[PDB]
Amino acid sequence: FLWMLGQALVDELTRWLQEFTRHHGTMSDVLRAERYLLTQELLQGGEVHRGVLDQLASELLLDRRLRIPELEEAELFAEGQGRALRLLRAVYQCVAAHSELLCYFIIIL
Amino acid sequence: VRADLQATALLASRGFALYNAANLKSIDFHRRIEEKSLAQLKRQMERIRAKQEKHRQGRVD
Repeated sequence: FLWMLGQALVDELTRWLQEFTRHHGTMSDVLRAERYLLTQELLQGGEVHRGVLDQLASELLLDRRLRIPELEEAELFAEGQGRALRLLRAVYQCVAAHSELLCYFIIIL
Repeated sequence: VRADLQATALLASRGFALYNAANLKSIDFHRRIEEKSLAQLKRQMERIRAKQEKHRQGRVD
């Protein structure tokens, strides 16, 4: 039972970490969606205009209504991963959000 | 992967804007809260001074 009990606490930590990186997450998603389209035009061999972005932080997510395909399915895969994989994703997210505090912790250590 | 990396260099400017907007928004929210406090402080001090004047006039009478 202790293994399963520990798994419950792992999920609690993951939840906290996700809240600690929330703002960063939103900013990233706006830019990921923009990048999706940007690369399409680059791969075509054409120019990246403002119209590319017009086809599409928190506010901009709501305003944009061009629901993209690949990115949504990717999110489902992520949600449907094991707790271990998801906990490690949470840790990376935290480090990549607050990178300054890392540089500092290590200089002092 | 070259494509992705090339794109990020172009969309850097947008990134800066997103960040700076977020910073300015939080600045405003905090500034609002501080001004609210200063209004309350000043309101409270007017009620203190009002009572003191009423009692000054009471002593006068």
